[PDB]
Amino acid sequence: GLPVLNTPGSNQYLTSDNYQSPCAIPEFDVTPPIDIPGEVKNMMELAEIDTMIPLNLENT
Amino acid sequence: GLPVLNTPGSNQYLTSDNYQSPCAIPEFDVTPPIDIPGEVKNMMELAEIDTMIPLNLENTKRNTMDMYRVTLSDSADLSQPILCFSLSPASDPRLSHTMLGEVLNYYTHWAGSLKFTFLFCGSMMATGKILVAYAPPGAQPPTSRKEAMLGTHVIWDLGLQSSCTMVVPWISNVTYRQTTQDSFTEGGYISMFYQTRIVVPLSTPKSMSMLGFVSACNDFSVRLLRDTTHISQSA
Amino acid sequence: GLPVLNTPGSNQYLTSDNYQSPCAIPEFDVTPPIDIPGEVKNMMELAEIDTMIPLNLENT
Amino acid sequence: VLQLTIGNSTITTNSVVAYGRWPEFIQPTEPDVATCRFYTLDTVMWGKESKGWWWKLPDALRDMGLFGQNMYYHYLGRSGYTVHVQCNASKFHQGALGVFAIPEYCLAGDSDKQRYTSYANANPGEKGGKFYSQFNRDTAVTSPKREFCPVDYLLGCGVLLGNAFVYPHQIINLRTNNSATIVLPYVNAMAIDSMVKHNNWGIAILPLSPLDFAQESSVEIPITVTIAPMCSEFNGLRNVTAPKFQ
Amino acid sequence: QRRSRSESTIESFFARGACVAIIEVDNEEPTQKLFAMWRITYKDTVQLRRKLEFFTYSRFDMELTFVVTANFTNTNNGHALNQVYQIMYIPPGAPTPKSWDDYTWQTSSNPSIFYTYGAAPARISVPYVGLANAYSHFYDGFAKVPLKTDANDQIGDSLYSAMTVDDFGVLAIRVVNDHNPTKVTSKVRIYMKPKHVRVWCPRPPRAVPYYGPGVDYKDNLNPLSEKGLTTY
Amino acid sequence: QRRSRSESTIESFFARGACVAIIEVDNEEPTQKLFAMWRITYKDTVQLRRKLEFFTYSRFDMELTFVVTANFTNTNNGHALNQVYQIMYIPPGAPTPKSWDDYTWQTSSNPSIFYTYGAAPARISVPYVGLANAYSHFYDGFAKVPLKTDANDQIGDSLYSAMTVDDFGVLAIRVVNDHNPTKVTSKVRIYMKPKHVRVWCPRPPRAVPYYGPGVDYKDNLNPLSEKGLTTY
Ligand SMILES: CCCCCCCCCCCCC/C=C/[C@H](O)[C@H](N)CO
Ligand SMILES: CCCCCCCCCCCCC/C=C/[C@H](O)[C@H](N)CO
Repeated sequence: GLPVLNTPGSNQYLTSDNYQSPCAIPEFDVTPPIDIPGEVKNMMELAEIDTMIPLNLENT
Repeated sequence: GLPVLNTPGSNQYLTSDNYQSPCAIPEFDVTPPIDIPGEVKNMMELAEIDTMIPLNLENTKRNTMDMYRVTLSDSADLSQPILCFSLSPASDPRLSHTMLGEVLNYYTHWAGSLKFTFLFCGSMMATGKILVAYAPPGAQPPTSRKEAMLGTHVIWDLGLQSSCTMVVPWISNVTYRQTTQDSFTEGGYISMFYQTRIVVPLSTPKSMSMLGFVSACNDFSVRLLRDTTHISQSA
Repeated sequence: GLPVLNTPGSNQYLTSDNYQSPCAIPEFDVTPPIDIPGEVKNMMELAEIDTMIPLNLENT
Repeated sequence: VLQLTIGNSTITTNSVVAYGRWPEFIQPTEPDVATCRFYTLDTVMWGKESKGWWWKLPDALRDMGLFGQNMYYHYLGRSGYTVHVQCNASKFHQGALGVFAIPEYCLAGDSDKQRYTSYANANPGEKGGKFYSQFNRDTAVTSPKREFCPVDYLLGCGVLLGNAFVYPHQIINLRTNNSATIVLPYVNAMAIDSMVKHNNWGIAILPLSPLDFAQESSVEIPITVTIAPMCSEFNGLRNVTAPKFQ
Repeated sequence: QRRSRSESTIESFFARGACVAIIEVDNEEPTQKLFAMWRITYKDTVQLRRKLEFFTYSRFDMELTFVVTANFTNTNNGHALNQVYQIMYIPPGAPTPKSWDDYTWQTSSNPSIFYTYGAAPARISVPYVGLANAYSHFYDGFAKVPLKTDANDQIGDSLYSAMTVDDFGVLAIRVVNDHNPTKVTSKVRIYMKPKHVRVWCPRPPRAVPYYGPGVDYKDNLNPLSEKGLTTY
Repeated sequence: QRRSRSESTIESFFARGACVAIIEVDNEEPTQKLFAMWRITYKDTVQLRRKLEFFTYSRFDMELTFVVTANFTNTNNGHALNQVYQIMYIPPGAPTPKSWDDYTWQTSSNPSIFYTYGAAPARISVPYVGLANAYSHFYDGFAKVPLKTDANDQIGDSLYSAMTVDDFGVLAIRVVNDHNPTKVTSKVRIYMKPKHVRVWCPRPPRAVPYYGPGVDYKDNLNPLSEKGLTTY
C-alpha cells in the first residue's frame, strides 16, 4: 500500500505523549458530568490558596 | 516513503476495536437481505420484553415449573409476605436468569426503571388485593406490610385486573448500578403482601398460583459489555 | 514522523487482497493491446456456452 | 366480541400479531380459498398433571385440507399462520396456558447422540408432542426411539421457559380469557423454503399455572388448536412428496 | 430517555472478538499433526455461540483474527527459525489436503493467509457468505426427507437442525516451514468478531451447558440456584 | 501574567503514564502463576495515587499501556518462541478464570488484548467507566448500614471508604502459549495515563506514606524535618 518509513522512536512507549489508542470499550455511554463545586482547571489554582506554613521546626 | 512512527499499541490485537481488515473474499456478491420479521436493533429491546420470573426457588420447586408460579391462597398468612426479592436484576437468583437478567449479565453497568407485571392465575370468582411494594435500599427490608406501604407501592385488585404493572422508577445515587450484588449500587427490595386476603366462594380452588414478569422500560440502558457468568464450558 | 498504529493483520500475506506493490520493472513500455476476438470479461460467459454433457457414464 | 372470518372458516372469541408483522406475500401458487381454512388440530386434554404440548408448523397442517396437498406437491412454499388456541373453562377453573410461537423451534433429543432424532418423530404433525418434567435419556441402544425429549421448564431447547416470552406469546388465563390468537408471519432465513423438511414455526402450549377446579382430584378440559394458513404460496409443482412416518 | 443505547447495540454487543477455535499444528516428523483442518463454526466455544443463539437469524460481516502461539515440545534446548503459518480456506467443495506436502496448499483460487510468527495477529474480514438471506442459528428441519419409495432408511436419514454437512468449509492451518527435527507445537486461536450484525427473531439464551452443535442437552440441567421465596 | 499555565493544567499534570501494577505471569508446569488477576486500581503504587488524592473527585478517560518484560528463570540455557500475552478485562460480574485453560479466556464479550512479545507496548484507551458522575477518590461513608433489625453485625459490616468490593473488575493476564518446560517468567507493567481529566474539590496531598487502599497510616508520621526557627 502506501510506502511508509518507520522513523527512529517507533515501537517505544514515551510516558509523556499524546498518541491515540484504540478504545477498549467502544460505544460506551459514559455518565454525564454534573456541576460539582470546586472544579480545578489548573494546578496553580491550588498554589494560589494560602495554606499555613510549618514555620517552627524545632526537634520538639 | 512517508516517515511514520509506530506508537505504543502496535502489532497488538485488542478484541474491542474497529480497525479495518483485508476482505478475504473480495468482489463477493452477498445475498441481499429480506424483510425478516422481528428485527432487533438493540439488546435492550429484548430486556423490554416482559419475561416470567423464577420467583419461587425452593430446593424442591426450583428448576421445574413450580419455580415460575407463586402459590397464594386464603389460608396463607396475611402478616407474612407473598414473595420478596432484591432489585438486583442481574445478581438476584430470581431475576438474574430472566431475559432482562440474561442480557444484564453481559453488561457491567445498568440503569433504568424496571417493570414487574404480576399476573393472577386464580379463578375468575377469586378476588383480593395484593400490595406490591418497592422499597429503595438503605433501610430494613419490608418484612411487614406496614413497612412495605411506606415506600413505593400499588394495590392490585385480583378481581378487576388479572395483571398489575408495578413500575419501579429509576431512583439511584449513582447514574448506573452494577450488575453484581454489591451494597453500594444495590437496587432495592420488591415485596408483595395481602392488603385484603383472597376471598373465594365454595367449589373454587382455595390455593391459586400467580406469575411474575420482569421487563425494562424505555429509559433502561446498560454499558460496559462483559461475559455472562451463566454459560460455561468444561475444558 | 506521523504516529501510526500497526493494526492486527500486519506483515501477513492474504492471497485474496488488492494491496499495492512496488513495480519491479518501472517505466516499462508494455506492448499495446490489440482487438483479439473472443474476449471474456466474466467467467459466467463461459458457463453460458452450451457444452455437451457426459450423460452416459457406464463402466464401459 | 371479536369474530374473525377467513376464507370459509369463522372463529368467535385478544389476538396478537407476531413481531408486529402481518403475513404477506413476497410465479408462486397461492390458493386464496383452499388453503385459508382454519384447520382444527386434534383436541388435547389439559390434565391436572399435564406438562404441555408442542406442534410444528407447517408440519401440523400436512394432512388437513388441500394445504397439505399443495405443500407436498410443491417444492418450496411460504405460509403465514393464524393459531387460535381455545380452552373452554368455567368461572371456577383456574390456570394459565402460555401459547408461545417459537421461530425455528429446535427441540432436544433423548439419545446421547446430538441431532440424532429422526424425521418421523421430529414431525408428528396434527398429533404433536408433549413436554416432560425431567429429561429421560433414551436407553434402547438396539433400537433408539430417536424422538424429542422436550422439558417444560427448558422449553425443549435448553432455554428457560420464563424467558420463552421473548417469542410471540399469548397467555390464556382462564379467569380473563378462554382463547388466544397469534398471527405469525412467514419467518425464515429464506423468502421461501421447503415445508416438507423445514418447520417454519413451533407452537408450544405450556401450563404456566396448574389446572384446578373445585378442589377436584383430577380435572381435564379440552384445548383445541385451530391453525389457518394465511397468504400460503407455494412454488415448484412436482410429484407428490410422501414422507416416511412409520 | 437521556442515556444512550450505544453499548447495547447489536453491533456493539458482538463488537468483541471471541475465541472460536484453537488449532494445534506441529512440524513433527512423518511418524498427523503436520496440518489441521478445523470446520469453521462458532459452536466449538460456548460464549460467542450463546451470544448468537440469543437470536434466530443473523447477517454479519465476520472478522477473523488468528493469534498463533508456538512452543518447543520434547526439547529443553530447541532451535527453529521464525515459522510461517499458512491458513488456507477450503470452502465446501474445494479439495482438502491429505498431507502437509499437498498440491492444494498452492491456493490458486482458495484464499489463504501466510502469517509470519511474531508479527501482528492475522486479521481478515469476510462478508456474509450465507446461502440464505440470513444465517440460520436454529433450523427446525432436516436436509433430507425419508420418502416411502426410499430403498433404505439411510437414504433420507439426516441430522436434525443440520442444514449442510459442509456448512462453510474447513480452515486448514499448516507450518509452511519444512519439518525440522526440533518439534515446534503451535496453537492458532481464531477470534471471531461479527461486524455489521443484523439479527432477527430473538430467542432466550441457553440456560444449560451446550451439548454438541444442536440444542441438545445431557446433564447440568439445574440453572437456578436455591433461594428462599421471601428472602431478599 | 505573561507566563502560560500549560504545564500546570490538570491534563498536563496527569499527562504522564504511571506504573500502577506489576503482574508476574509464568508458563511453568501445573505444580499457580500460570495466569494472574490484578484488581484494577492505582492504589498499588503511591505516586499516581498521591497525584489523584490531590483532588476529591475525578473524571478522566484513562489510557493503559502494558510493557511486558520476560526472562528465563531456573534455566541458564533456556529456549522459547515469542510469547503472546492475553490481557483480558473482567469487569465486575464477568466470570473470572479458575485456571489457565479456562473458557473465560475466549473473550466473547470481555475486551482483551493479545500482545506479541517484542512489539510496541499494548496501549488502549478507556472512557470514564465510573458509575457516579465522577470518580470518588475519597468516600466518607460505607456500602452497608448495620440496622437494628439485622440478625448479626456482619450483615451490615462494610469497609470504611469502600464503595464496591469489585470496584472496576480484574485484569487477567496469561501467556497464551502452551506450558513449555522452559519457564519464562514475565512482568507486565501497567502504566495509567489519565486523559481528559476533570478534577473537583482539591485536597492536600498525603504527607505520610500510604497504608492500604484507604487514608489510614501506621508509621513514618514525621513528614517535616528538623530545621531552626530563625535559620535560613
Ligand atoms: C484465511 C482465510 C479464512 C477465510 C475465513 C472465511 C470463512 C467464512 C465462514 C464464516 C461463517 C461463520 C458464520 C456463520 C455461522 C452459521 O450461521 C452457524 N454455523 C450456524 O448456521
Ligand atoms: C485489555 C483491556 C483492559 C481494559 C482496562 C479498562 C479498565 C477500566 C478501569 C479503570 C478505572 C480506574 C480509574 C478509577 C479509579 C477509582 O476512582 C479509584 N480506584 C477509587 O475510586
